[PDB]
Amino acid sequence: QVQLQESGPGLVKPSETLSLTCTVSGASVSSYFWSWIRQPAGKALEWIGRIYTSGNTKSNPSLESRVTMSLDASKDQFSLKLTSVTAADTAVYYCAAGRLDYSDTTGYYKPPPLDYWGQGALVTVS
Amino acid sequence: HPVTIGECPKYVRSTKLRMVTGLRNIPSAIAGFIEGGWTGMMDGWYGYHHQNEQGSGYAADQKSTQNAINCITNKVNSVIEKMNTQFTAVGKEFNKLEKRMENLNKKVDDGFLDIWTYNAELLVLLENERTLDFHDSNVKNLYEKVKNQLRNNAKELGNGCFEFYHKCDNECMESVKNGTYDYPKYSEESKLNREKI
Amino acid sequence: WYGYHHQNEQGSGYAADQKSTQNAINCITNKVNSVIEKMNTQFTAVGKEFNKLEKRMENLNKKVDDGFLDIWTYNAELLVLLENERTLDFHDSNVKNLYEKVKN
Amino acid sequence: DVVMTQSPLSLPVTLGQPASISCRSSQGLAFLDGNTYLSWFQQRPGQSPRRLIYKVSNRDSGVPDRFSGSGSRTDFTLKISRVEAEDVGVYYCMQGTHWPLTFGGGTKVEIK
Amino acid sequence: DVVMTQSPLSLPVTLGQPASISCRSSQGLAFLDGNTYLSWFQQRPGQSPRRLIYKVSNRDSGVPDRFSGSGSRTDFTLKISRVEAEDVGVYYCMQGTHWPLTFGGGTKVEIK
Amino acid sequence: DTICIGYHANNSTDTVDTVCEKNVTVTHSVNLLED
Ligand SMILES: *[C@@H]1O[C@H](CO)[C@@H](O)[C@H](O)[C@H]1NC(C)=O
Ligand SMILES: *[C@@H]1O[C@H](CO)[C@@H](O)[C@H](O)[C@H]1NC(C)=O
Ligand SMILES: *[C@@H]1O[C@H](CO)[C@@H](O)[C@H](O)[C@H]1NC(C)=O
Repeated sequence: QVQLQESGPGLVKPSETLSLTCTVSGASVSSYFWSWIRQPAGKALEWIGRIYTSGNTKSNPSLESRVTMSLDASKDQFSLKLTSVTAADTAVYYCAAGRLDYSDTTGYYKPPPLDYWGQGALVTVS
Repeated sequence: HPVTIGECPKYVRSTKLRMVTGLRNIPSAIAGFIEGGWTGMMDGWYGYHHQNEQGSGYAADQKSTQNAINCITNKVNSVIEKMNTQFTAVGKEFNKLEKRMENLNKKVDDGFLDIWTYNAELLVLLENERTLDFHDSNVKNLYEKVKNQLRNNAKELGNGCFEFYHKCDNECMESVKNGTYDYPKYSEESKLNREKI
Repeated sequence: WYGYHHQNEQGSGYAADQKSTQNAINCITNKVNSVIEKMNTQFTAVGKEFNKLEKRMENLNKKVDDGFLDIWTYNAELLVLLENERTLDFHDSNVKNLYEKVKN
Repeated sequence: DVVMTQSPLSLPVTLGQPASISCRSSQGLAFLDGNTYLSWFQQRPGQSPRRLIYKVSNRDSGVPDRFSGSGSRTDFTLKISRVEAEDVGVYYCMQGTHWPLTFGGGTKVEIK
Repeated sequence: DVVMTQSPLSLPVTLGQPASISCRSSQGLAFLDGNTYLSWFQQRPGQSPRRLIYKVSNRDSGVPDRFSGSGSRTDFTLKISRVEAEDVGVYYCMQGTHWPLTFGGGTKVEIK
Repeated sequence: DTICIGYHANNSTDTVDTVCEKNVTVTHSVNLLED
């Protein structure tokens, strides 16, 4: 059973840096693509970016300058770092995992699959 | 079969229609593109191999592979959306005294099929050659870029490889990998080792 | 088709590169056989007769016969014009590869 | 990016009746490996999204057989043969061929 | 290489009757100079081979007029209008376009 | 201290046809014919 859990601070002041951690239990971190998805209240889902174990982060063109993701295999933790926060960044955040095949060369150059979702964490900026 | 009902593909009298989306498979002291390709790279289509004192490893170039994949994807969707395919025919019957109409209908039906078969085969055999030449050009541009960055710091062995005169560690290799390799800090030792030889 | 010319102390003479010429001849032969077999030709028609009160089918038959001919003429001329330019560029590329090899 | 358009926004259906949601793309979604990569997702009220359809026709494990999706080129459709009380929520279409990953607007299903 | 197939293997014919041998190739035999280069040979028992037909239609000097060959693309045929007692032996076809040089299987002609 | 530039290869037996050469081995290919 692959279970994903999110933890983070609910409230951040403007112009600070927001950090979330998605603790993963039940499976290794090396076998999955890891992605972050945010959703505003009563609006559409928005994709932020993805990371694999060796290390590359491909993020949405609009949020490219202010995003930073990392992953640690010792504690099995996936992190987000969003800088220069604004009141438009109030959202529910989900962490998603997709399957990685090492023989598939082309799979690194398309958007990753989204298989196991997470519970989501609410972040308001005030 | 030529008689179709619904949204159906276009009928051709061809046995094989396969289109290239990858490289030429030339297997095989790690050398460059003149000797052949490398089986041990599974990160990307184009890339580098470094061998130094700390270790030996392979890496892939993300930008060139991503641009090639984008052009090949556009090529595939151009082939698919160019030939819109829809209900074609159901067939007609004629009696014993309308033989001329039957022969005219057969002439129309057998004249369109030849044109569409010829067009499909020409499209496949031209796009395959364009894809292969595009791959060879991309490898040549990476070789020229690495040569232009290194200049006189490293010597050419031919065979798509460079030997560093100075001592070049992992950050030194990543500097010429990601496009920011500053000349002067390694110039003096390379001048000494070049002039001593 | 391609080769070398040398002048030295002992003498002067021409030569020829027999692998590059072979490969070029092998591709041009493949282009000839692609042009021949790809657009295969066969028995086509004998013609039809209509009386004074089937003018519409006579015009339709003439329309079909005159619409296929323009397409085939356009296809043949376009194929010849493209293959000639590909052949010429292929020859110049082969000469450049020999020059680069002797340089290297 | 690549724009997804869904129709309709709200589709009220009665228990035991079929329903259909349509998703349309600005570009063709075929990839060079030979696949299309369009997914259909479900969101219940006050819960995380879960996936229903992966690729054009394939259906995920644990998904009921009443969910069937099909389509090609630029138009795709998700169909529900029988609508129950566990079919409430918002449905989305997603593409995974071109960068970046784009989601649909969302279609809400209400029971009449 | 290029595989050449001859038909039939044995063709028994009566005196004064025509005979035909067919040769087929895997590839097209056209060259970039504009010719085909296929040849037909006769071999008598206990003797060296001699040439009958060079190219598709041209006939060698000293060959009788009863030997006529024609063909195109991938199918070729040698025909004998009148069969005499000096027409016994094994007949072969070669191609001279592609490397390497390939010969046919051979067709034996016997008199009934 | 050696850096080289090359490309990717595998064990595929897929073959295509071009204008100069026939039966050319490629790493990946797409079939456009349904049978
Ligand atoms: C290239 O890599 C070096 C590390 O060797 C890094 O310091 C530098 O910022 C990189 N350049 C770019 C443009 O990312
Ligand atoms: C290449 O090797 C892998 C090893 O697992 C195998 O699965 C694959 O089928 C091979 N490819 C071909 C074309 O046989
Ligand atoms: C190409 O390969 C196929 C499959 O083995 C074979 O039937 C055909 O004769 C080959 N053609 C050539 C020109 O080698």
